Amino acid sequence: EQMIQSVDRTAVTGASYFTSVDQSSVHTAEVGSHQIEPLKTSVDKPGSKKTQGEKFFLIHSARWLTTHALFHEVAKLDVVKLLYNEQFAVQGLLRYHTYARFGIEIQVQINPTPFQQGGLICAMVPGDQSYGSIASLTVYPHGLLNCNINNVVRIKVPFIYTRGAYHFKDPQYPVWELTIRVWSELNIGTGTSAYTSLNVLARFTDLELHGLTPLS
Amino acid sequence: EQMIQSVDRTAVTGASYFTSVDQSSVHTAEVGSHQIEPLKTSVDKPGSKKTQGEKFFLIHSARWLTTHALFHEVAKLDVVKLLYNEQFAVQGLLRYHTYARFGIEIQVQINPTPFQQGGLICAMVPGDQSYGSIASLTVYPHGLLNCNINNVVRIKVPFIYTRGAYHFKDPQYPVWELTIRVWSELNIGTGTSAYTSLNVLARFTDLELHGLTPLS
Amino acid sequence: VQINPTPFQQGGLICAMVPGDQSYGSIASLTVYPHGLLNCNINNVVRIKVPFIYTR
Amino acid sequence: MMRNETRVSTTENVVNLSNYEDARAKMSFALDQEDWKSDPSQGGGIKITH
Amino acid sequence: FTTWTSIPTLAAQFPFNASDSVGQQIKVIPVDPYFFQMTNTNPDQKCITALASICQMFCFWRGDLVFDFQVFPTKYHSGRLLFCFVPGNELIDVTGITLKQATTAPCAVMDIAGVQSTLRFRVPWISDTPYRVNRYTKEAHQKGEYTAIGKLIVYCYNRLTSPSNVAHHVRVNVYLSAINLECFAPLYHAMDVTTQ
Amino acid sequence: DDSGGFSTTVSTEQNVPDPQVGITTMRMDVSGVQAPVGAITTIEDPVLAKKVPETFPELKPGESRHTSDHMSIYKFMGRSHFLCTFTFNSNNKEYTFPITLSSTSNPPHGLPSTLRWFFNLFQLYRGPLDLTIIITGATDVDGMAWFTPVGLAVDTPWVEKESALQIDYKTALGAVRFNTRRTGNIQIRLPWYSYLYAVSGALDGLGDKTDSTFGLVSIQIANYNHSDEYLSFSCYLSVTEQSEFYFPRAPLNSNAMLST
Amino acid sequence: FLCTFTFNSNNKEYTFPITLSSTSNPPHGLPSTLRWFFNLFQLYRGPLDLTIIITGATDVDGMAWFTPVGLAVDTPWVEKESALQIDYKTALGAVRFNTRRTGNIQIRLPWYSYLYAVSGALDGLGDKTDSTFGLVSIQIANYNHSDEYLSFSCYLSVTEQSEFYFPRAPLNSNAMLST
Repeated sequence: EQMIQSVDRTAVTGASYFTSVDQSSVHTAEVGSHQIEPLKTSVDKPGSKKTQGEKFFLIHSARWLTTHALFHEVAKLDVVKLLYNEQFAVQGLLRYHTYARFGIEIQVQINPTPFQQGGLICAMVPGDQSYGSIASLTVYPHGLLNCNINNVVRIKVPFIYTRGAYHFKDPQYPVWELTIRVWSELNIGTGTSAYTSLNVLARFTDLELHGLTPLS
Repeated sequence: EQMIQSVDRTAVTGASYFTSVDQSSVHTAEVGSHQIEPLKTSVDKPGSKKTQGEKFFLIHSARWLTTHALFHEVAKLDVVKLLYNEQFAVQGLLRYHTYARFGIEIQVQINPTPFQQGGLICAMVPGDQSYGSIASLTVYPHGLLNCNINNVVRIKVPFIYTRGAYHFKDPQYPVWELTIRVWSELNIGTGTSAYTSLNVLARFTDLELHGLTPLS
Repeated sequence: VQINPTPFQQGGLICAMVPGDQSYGSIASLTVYPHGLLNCNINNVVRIKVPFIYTR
Repeated sequence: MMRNETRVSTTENVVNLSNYEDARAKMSFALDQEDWKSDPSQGGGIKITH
Repeated sequence: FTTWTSIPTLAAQFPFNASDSVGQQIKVIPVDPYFFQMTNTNPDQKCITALASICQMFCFWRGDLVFDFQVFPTKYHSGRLLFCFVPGNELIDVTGITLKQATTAPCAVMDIAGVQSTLRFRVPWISDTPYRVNRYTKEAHQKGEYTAIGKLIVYCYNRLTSPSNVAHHVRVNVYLSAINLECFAPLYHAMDVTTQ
Repeated sequence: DDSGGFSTTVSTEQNVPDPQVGITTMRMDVSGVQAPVGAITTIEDPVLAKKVPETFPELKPGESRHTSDHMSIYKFMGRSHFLCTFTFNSNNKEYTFPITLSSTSNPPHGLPSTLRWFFNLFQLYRGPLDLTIIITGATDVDGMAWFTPVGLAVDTPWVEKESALQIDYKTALGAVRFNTRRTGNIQIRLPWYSYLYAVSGALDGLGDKTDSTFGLVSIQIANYNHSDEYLSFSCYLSVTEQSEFYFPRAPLNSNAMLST
Repeated sequence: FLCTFTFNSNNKEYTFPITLSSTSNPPHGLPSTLRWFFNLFQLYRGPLDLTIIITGATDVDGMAWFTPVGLAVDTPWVEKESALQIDYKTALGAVRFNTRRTGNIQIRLPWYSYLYAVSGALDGLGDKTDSTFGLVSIQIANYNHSDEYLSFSCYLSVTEQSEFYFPRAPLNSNAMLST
């Protein structure tokens, strides 16, 4: 009397989101094993979500002149919408998913010559540039530029929204709205250059994705 | 005598791959904290590389007839090249990176009526369909279809290549080459349908990325 | 070595002690020798100490 | 089954004269390979080596 | 031989004018230890780096390279540069990359003024083959064998704002050295000035 | 599980490398009284495919008489084989032949009879070799041979012509020196100097001209000639214990096996 | 590689010095690889390792000897008659070889010099004094019968007894010449 072992047919096999329920299956026949490389051909750490999703991106720039009056708005941009573009590396994850929950890091860079004078303001505003006073923008999380002291500010903010998550392919209303106002006017003399450039850097923090979709 | 604490200026701050070396910085001023949701608005686990990268994809199909002769090649496809396309969700990670090292899972599905007879063969071949004998394809990791026994086979293979990693935007030569041959001819009678469909499923295993590039 | 720039100017120098000869060695690689770099932004005095190198 | 193989290297059959290790002989005219002892009987003990 | 290779020597030279727009590409660098472009007239000679006169005698090379950028400003200029590294080989089409498109690649910024004046930039090893061949002995091209791991781009991230009684350009020297270097398979070959 | 999936049906390990010692030896009936469960089976199950079959009452064969085994690669291919042969015609004519593992390059330019069959049974080759040459013909001829890795400047392959490289570039790579009157044989190693991981046998496209060749041997002669006697060389290869082999492959058909 | 030369008639003595100068352009001096190597540093000290290869005719008797610097010897790089007697040659130590039997000599070279160490790159009168440390000469006999060329070659090396001092800036592209 013997006992003949047979093939396995009905089980839950496959990937996580692709459940292959089969009435007929076979044992996996594959040779070898995963060898390590003692003489490595790439000395950098391999790619993942941590090294691709959270990385500073140049999304928009402006330029600050001497002829802009008081309280003029230099740059008015949507932070979330400009990140969603093919030219950045974060497109490869957000294109195939639907909902997301995230935080925003902002970095602003300018370069004054020490012959000039003036200042700016960079405040992250949620939802709307509504009827709130321009003179009280310092209640918002902001940073003050000044041609005497410093040329780089940075802002970190949590997630403030009225729903569960953001929807990329059909947005309700923009979550964050960055704004840059002329806090004091720019004054030069004779022969001093009448402009300085501006830059805005941005990245996500704590990106969480849900519900991958097949549609492009 | 007092000691006046001041602002921090020179440090390594920012994201991992964006090192913001600044001679002037400020302490981060941001309010609130990360709250959890006791009444959740999404009951699925959030997105990551594990739920987006490794998932079965339908990449190519063919159809098996009665008029195909012996040893005819039904489908001849490149496994790696067909995965690299915008219509899948794995494009969002591979578009912004350069090198990758990976393994391949294959699933083949057919559907015979029990009035027919015949069989197929599905062998994963590395590199080339070179001068090797067709009669000895069973040395390769393969799976045998049969209209009497079973209709689903699956193959798992490790990484076999002559370099460190694969290069998407400029491939050297295709790593894997799937092939499907007519192992025995298809025979019907009168009124039995003279065809059956075929499908090929595929996904990655152990995806590792290196060296993100800015170019599209 | 001592120099004195006004802060309206810009530029730099190099002061390398060379034994024996100013032979066919490249000018672009004088930093292999014991040297010191002057700069009108940073510093105006450099100093070099060397041992005895000779064939007799 | 004897197995002894030696590769013949370069500088074959070359006479060196500079040092003593290559200037010395390989065979002798003398019978029975004999050697001579010391005899300071007529020199008065004066022997020169430097 | 590492007594020569681990010491930085001057390789390249480029100015930073005050009349460039934001996103203008200043200088491209192929990443290899074979790169050098300086020369002199009296006497007639083609200058060499210390790193190029070690690796010109080997068929293969491997390891991380260290670029050192040294600026020479006054105390009163201001502006920011953006160094970017694109992985690849010595021939791709690289000037179509816009300034926003360069942030996908690994990059770093530099502030001109301050008390520091040197940026040490360590390039990682990104390749598909373990060793990268020397090809400059040969004459024809062939797809698959190369001499580089990619190229480097120098952008203008912020403009040069300055007073009137100072100059209008800041010159930058480019050094060159290596770390964790490995070569084998000796030969003889004399290099030639890469004219970029 | 690493991927977090699920599987109940298994496709097991396939084509186990080096399964059995090829000498007929022992480690009483082998088959017998018990009813054969291995007589009937299903070949489409990879689990049930590795069961040892029996149908008839058998027993142990015994032990062979010759000591060493002839079914191991390192003792089979330890015997040398043929690679190529060529002649000279005039003075200072340099010759160059590459070692090419391509299945496309038909002989005489490529691998002949035995070595063409052997190096297409597997995918990847890695490691050094062992080269022996035999001088046949005239005497009083001075020669010099050197080795050049791939991806470097060297003369054209398979073309007997003048020398186009100086004496400094030749001797820097390391060379030998021999006279046809004294020795008549050179038994030389060949190093493994290549930037890529391992060369491969059967490829197409541009992968064949890049990833096949790993070595390149050239021979220059001097003091030839006096009154015309043919100077014929031959070249014989081998394999060494440092070398490795990877990924077994389907063998060649009858039409690929050509000869000289 | 170091050098190569031929003979033409009977009893013609030849002499070549080992010179570490950067001024003496090849063929008279260091060729391609050795010219590049011995100018990467300042001071060299210690013995060498010399191999020569006889190519060409047979049945030729030869003799080679070594002379330190600062002593009387024939003119360098000039194939001419012998000007020294047999007593002065064999006192310095010599070898003996026949071209039919061996065809190779693998010989050491001693370090016999009054000064501390020779140097690579100098000018003025320091180049003609402090560069050369050795001097090798070869005399042939029984040449000839019906004219066959007798070509020699000379190959150098380095030994573990030798030393190196004071790293130096490498040569430019124009100094690296070849044969």
